Amino acid sequence: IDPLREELTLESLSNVKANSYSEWITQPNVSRTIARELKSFLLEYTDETGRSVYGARIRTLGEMNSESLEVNYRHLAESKAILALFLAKCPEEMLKIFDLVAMEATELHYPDYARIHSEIHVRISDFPTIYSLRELRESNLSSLVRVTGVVTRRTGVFPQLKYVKFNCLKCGSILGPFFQDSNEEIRISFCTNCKSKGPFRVNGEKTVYRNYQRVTLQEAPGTVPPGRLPRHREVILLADLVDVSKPGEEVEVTGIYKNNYDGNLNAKNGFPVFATIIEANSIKRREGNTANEGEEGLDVFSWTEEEEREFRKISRDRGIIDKIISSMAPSIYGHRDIKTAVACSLFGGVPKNVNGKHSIRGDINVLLLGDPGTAKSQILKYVEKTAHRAVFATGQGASAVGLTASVRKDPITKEWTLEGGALVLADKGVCLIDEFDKMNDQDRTSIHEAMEQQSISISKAGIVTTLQARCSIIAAANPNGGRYNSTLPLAQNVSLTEPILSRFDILCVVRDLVDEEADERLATFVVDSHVRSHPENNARQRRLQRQRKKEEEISPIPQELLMKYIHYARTKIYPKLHQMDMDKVSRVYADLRRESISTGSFPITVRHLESILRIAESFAKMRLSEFVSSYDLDRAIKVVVDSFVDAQKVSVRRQLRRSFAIYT
Amino acid sequence: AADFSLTVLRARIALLATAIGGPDYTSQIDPPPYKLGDDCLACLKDLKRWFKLVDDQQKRWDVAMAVAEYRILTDDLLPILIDWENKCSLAAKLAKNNPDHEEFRNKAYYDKIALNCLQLLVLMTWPLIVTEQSSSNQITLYGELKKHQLVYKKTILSMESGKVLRAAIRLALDVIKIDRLSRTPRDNMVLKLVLNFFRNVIAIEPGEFTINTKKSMPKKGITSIDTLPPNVSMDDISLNTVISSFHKNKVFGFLLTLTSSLSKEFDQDFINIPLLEIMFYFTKDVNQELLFPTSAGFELSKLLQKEHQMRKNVIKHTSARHSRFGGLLSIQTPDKTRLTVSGSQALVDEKIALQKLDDSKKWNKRIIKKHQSVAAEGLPNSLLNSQTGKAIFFTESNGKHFKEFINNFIDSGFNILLHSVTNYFTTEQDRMVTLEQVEYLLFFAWFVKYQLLRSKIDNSADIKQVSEALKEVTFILVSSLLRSAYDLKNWTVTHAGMIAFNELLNLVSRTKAAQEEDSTDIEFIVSRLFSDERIQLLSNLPKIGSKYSLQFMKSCIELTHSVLKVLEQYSDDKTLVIIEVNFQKVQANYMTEPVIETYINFLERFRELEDDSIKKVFSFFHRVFVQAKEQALLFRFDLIILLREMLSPDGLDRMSRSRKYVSQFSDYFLARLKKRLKKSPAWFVGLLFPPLHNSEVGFYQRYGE
Amino acid sequence: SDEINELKEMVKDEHIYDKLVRSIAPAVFGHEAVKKGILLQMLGGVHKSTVEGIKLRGDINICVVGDPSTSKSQFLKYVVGFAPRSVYTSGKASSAAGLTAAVVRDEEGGDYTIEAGALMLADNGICCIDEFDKMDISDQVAIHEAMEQQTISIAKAGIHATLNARTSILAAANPVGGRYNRKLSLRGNLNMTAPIMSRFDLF
DNA sequence: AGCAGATATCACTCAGCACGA
DNA sequence: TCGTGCTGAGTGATATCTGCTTTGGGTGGGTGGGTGGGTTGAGGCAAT
Ligand SMILES: Nc1ncnc2c1ncn2[C@@H]1O[C@H](COP(=O)(O)OP(=O)(O)OP(=O)(O)O)[C@@H](O)[C@H]1O
Ligand SMILES: Nc1ncnc2c1ncn2[C@@H]1O[C@H](COP(=O)(O)OP(=O)(O)O)[C@@H](O)[C@H]1O
Ligand SMILES: [Mg+2]
Ligand SMILES: [Mg+2]
Ligand SMILES: [Zn+2]
Repeated sequence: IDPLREELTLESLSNVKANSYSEWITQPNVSRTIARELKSFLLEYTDETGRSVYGARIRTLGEMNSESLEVNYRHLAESKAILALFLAKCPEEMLKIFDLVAMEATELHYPDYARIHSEIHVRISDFPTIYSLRELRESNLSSLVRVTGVVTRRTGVFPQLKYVKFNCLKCGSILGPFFQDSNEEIRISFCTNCKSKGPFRVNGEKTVYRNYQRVTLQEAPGTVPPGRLPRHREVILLADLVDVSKPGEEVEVTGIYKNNYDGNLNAKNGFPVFATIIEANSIKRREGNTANEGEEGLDVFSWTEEEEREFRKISRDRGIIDKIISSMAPSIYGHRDIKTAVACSLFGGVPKNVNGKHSIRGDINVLLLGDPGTAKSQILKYVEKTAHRAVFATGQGASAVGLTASVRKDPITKEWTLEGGALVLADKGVCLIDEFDKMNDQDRTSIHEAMEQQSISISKAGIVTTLQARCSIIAAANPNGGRYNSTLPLAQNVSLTEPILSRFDILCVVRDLVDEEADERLATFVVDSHVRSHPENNARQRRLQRQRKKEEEISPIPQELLMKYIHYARTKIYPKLHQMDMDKVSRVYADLRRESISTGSFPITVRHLESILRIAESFAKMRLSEFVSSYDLDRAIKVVVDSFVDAQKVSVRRQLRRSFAIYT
Repeated sequence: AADFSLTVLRARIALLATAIGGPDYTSQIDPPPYKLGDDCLACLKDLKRWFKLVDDQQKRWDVAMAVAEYRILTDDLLPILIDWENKCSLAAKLAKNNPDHEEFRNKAYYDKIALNCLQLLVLMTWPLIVTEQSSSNQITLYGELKKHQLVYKKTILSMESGKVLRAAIRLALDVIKIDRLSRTPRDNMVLKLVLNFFRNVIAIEPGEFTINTKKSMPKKGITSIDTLPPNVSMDDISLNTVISSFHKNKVFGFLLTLTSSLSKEFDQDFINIPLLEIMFYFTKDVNQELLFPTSAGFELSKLLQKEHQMRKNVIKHTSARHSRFGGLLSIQTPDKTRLTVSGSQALVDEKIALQKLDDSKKWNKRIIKKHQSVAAEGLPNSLLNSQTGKAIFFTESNGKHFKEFINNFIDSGFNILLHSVTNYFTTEQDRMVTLEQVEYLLFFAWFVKYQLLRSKIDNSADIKQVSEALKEVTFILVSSLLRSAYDLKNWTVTHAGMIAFNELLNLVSRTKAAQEEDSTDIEFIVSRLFSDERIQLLSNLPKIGSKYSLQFMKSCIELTHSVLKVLEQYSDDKTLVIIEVNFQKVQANYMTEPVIETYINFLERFRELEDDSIKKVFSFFHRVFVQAKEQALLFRFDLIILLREMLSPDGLDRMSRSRKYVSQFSDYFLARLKKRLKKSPAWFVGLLFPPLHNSEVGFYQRYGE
Repeated sequence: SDEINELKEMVKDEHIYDKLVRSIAPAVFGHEAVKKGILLQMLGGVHKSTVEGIKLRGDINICVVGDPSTSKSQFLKYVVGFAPRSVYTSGKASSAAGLTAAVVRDEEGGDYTIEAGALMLADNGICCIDEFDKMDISDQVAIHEAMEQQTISIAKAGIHATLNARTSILAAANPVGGRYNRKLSLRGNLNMTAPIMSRFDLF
């Protein structure tokens, strides 16, 4: 038997006989044992359900033509503790072996996958320990670390030489290709054959290129101590990792802590100090996901095939829309009109492009004009948590170019450049503007183009460009005087102008009135919620079970399942209108215009007919239906008419409600 | 081919290492206990077979490197031995509680595994020697294997406070449990194995820094000479740690028991040489003066004062103003020519001006030094090459333990050990290699000198414990060794014999001081040892000393001093017959230009010597100048320059008796030189040059008449 | 061990609650009502979070109104030097930061940077504001979110962040007129609007 | 033009022996 | 054991050739840095 082909066992693998972990892993027999154990873990691991998680993951990976297999660290730790320890201590060689064993499990399912992607990368999802850029020390060198920060700066994607080939200047012999480290340059000093002190011209008949990118990771403002300067690190993103993190975002970086010799560093400091970097292994978008940190996986909004089947099963239910509405902010007692609007905005409409000449917005904007203590900021926070991409801004905390896009001079290239804003960051998402009425006029006026054209136009310092802002806006405002005056028209209760008001699809007026029954019910619900949330009131499985039991009381649908459902519906569902009552909608629009002719009333234009259609599309989308039904159109008509009626005065509200009773 | 075979060898030895065994983590008891594998004994036997069939017969050392790479020793053999020793200790405690109580199964198998482990330990710890015929592979792996040996020694002395020493002691006591007649050759082999293990543990030490000389050394030069491994410090492998471990594990008691019953209840053939080697390696690097000296604070204050005086003397050479002050001096020669010097001290002083003039010169005359690597001859580092003054810094408790052990050995079995070794070696003289000669001579010299010093300090313990040195068998053995070493031009054995002879002469002088009537039998020895050939040899030694290392010089000097001392004392006391001894003839024999040259050379290095060496040198000079009236010898310029250096304020401390000797000699020498110069102006010229050898004028030069 | 015995002795006292009120700011004379408010603010309330990431405030805000030379400042001074985390400031803040956060850009190349404010610096502590009735317009609007949502949201050129402001505000204000007019209601005597007035737990 | 590294060709020291003294 | 060469290869050493690079300025770059210099004018932004 060839000794190089013999293998040890797991308990013998635990016992280390080398001077270092890397030397132990690199040994032939140990490497074979590790590869065999990793393959066994990938093939045989089962979850609580009992199905192979990684088999389905590999199937999905092959279906989408991707080159990254996500492996949860906890699964490996429970299944194989020693392998998890090796991965934590020696990420490099362990990751190499893991990558090899993954293209043999992918190839197991798709035999000819090598013709699509040559190699497959393994990405670690949930490293148990999280560090700050301040906490990094020398003891973390050459070991896997998990850090969080802000992407301050970014480079363009460059092709980097995977393998470097050298040829002697003198002799002319061409040395074999050598592995290019991501961190620092590879050079040949001593020639095997020539033995020449002289340098080698670097030449190669054929070279394989690799995607390369570098970012400047900075401590997030939230985590840095107040009033202290942030610390930063340089993160290197290799192939398949490029462009995943965009400047200004908050991310969690899983990578290898590496050091290298820097001459200028030494020169400047006067001590033998080594530069440090991070080799990114995995990136998780933490932006707007502070309250979602309790979940697992690189993306909490992604779904599996079984979850898709569950989504279909849920959608087939008749009362899906009612459950979805009831599940919006379960801790808020009532306001079933502010929950319906929020759900409609979250799901959104279908943008349309007629013959390539006419562009129609497909997003829904909502405005909350109400009393001081009617749970508006909490609703905005919930929307931020649930939405896939959300941005939160305050009244005076937002500038006219902090929203939209701004122009700066690039520190490196000394040239004018373009930066994104709130709107940009909220592309295909939601922008939340609390304290809308306290906004500066200038600031307010900025969003006019963005809210309808879904685009940002910039003409500054020789920069002539148009961006994409396909973001919905939900805003909370306080009526003039600090309290709504139901006697006066809507226009006199707020300082907003006709265009901005017209740009809002749904208006939700919130009134605080003293009523014995309403006060009793609201107080009872608030007290019950406060008692429910008291901190005092397997171990992980037990915690999840008790959390699920607590959630079941107030929400018919799990919150995480709800977020996944919303993301799936937005991504994969585009309803269309083919059968609909033209006369009904036309008459509703005409009646709305006739009733809105009154001075000081809520503005009505074609925008609101389009908003009726958009809300019908959104209601159809809530059921994962490919076609808008008559019921959805009726519901949208009822919503719009109810909002319009509620926006009126006390004196004429009864007459308006009696007149419009047919549609509602 | 070779690289692939190396890879296969490493893989197979790694598999063997992983198959030997390891700790059992299943048990909840912590720290976990070591568990033996299914084929532990077979694995050890296979490892020994690999050692025999690859390391030796094929003249390579790849097996040892492979074994060291995978930590077979520090992780498998030492834990196995320690666990077995602990099991035996528990069994002994149980027997104490109840002799019939037993807690052992497969005792034979455990003993077999322990014995094989000890054998493999001895194999791995055996001294490494590089010869001229050693293969390229052996030459290339010398340093790495020496570093691995250092790691092995550190682990042996540290792990569990060194319980493997107790395991080896138990293995030896197992053999001791059976009578001498009942002792089979296997038992004697086990005893020799244990003694060799102890000798190897003591012997190991850092190697040399070998550098290729093909190319003249670069402009960068030598950075540092470090042979230590990464995580090993000199504190772990020093003799202090060895003494601590031996005292803790009662190794000293076992060795004393073996050496006290030597040649009575044991077979001496197996045990005599290992004991001698053990003791030589014990006492090779130890200076006996240190053993007979808070006091540390007092010595620190004295040393600080000494450094303060040195700095004060240095201060006169430093300018009060900064360097760029820019003072220029012009000094007028006896002829009207002006030389330029820079520095405030130049303006304020003249001697400083001439010293700077000298110092500023760029041209250097080549100095060629004949350096011999000790590793070339296979010898270990010892007093022969160790720099003078190199002191082993013992702790108080460790020093007390070492002194007690040496005293007990000298009072118990030094006589018998010396007798047995001398008999065995004189029976087998020709088969001696250089190492054995140096070892025997150094051991004899060290122990004799230590006993002399202790007798001086303490009136109880006396010369009768080392009286076996006087006996003629040992004396003739030493004389033959030294004479043969001289004749064959083996300078290291020459040096060892020199040291041994110096100690023997000091001993005989003390015995004569003891009692004359009882020392008639030693007058016999004195007559025998001062044979004309021997006289000649002893005289020749100094003449050649100048060519070799400093230590050679010092030994030459000391032996000369002892020879003259005994000669003068025994000529004054009585008459001597070898051929009657004419002390004046010998004296005259001692008076030539090479001797003086040697002396001068030795004295040039006066900043490292003690006061005793200077005292001996100047006693010799007094003999030359006054007693012999051979003054022409000393009318040289090397002596004048060196004496200026000695008497200068920066040279020697004012508060010193050495300076007193130097000042007295300088006064006498200057007086006589002035008288001679007043007589003969020619001597001004003469000073510069070696003596003339002309029948006509030679006498005139030499004696002035 | 000795400290534990003292701790158990204190809780064993029947009149413990009264003594703590009387042991707050002993320099001040005859203001037990204000002392009880300060003691409760230091203890605070339990911070709770619902099952969908909605946070419920657990900090107590106190506003003290009084005529000039009534020991209003003395109460703030004692709290500053006693509580673990605390900051002393005034509504008319000198710094460009003010109560809340502000953005400053090193001139040229260097990008916009966040400068901490009074509320930021006192995170997880108590921020004492000497003159609440003189805060800047910017701060007045800005402080809406800090007192309830416990966060500061900024969206300026090239920088956007949410800043933790989990603090308890202990503010001192003067009557809108020269002295407190007993005839008018508390709302009339104060320049504060209805929204801010609701965010204060005690007056 | 000046400076730092390197090659290669230039001597000098200890080495030792034959004659005779 | 001195004197006088003759032999001698080893161990130097010093007299002697082979390749950068520079100033400063974009006729070396922005994966050399901006605390090693240049650097006044226009432009956009926030606090005011
Ligand atoms: N009840 C009191 N007990 C002790 N000292 C008091 C009391 N009331 C007022 N003082 C004294 O009033 C002096 C001035 O009052 P303080 O500095 O506390 O602020 P204030 O004048 O009340 O407030 P502001 O600066 O807002 O007008 C303090 O030095 C304090 O000694
Ligand atoms: N309908 C409601 N159901 C449950 N809690 C409510 C309701 N209305 C108000 N609250 C509570 O009162 C507080 C209202 O503060 P908030 O809504 O942030 O102020 P604003 O309405 O000015 O944004 C919240 O902490 C919330 O818990
Ligand atoms: Mg609000
Ligand atoms: Mg005050
Ligand atoms: Zn080559």
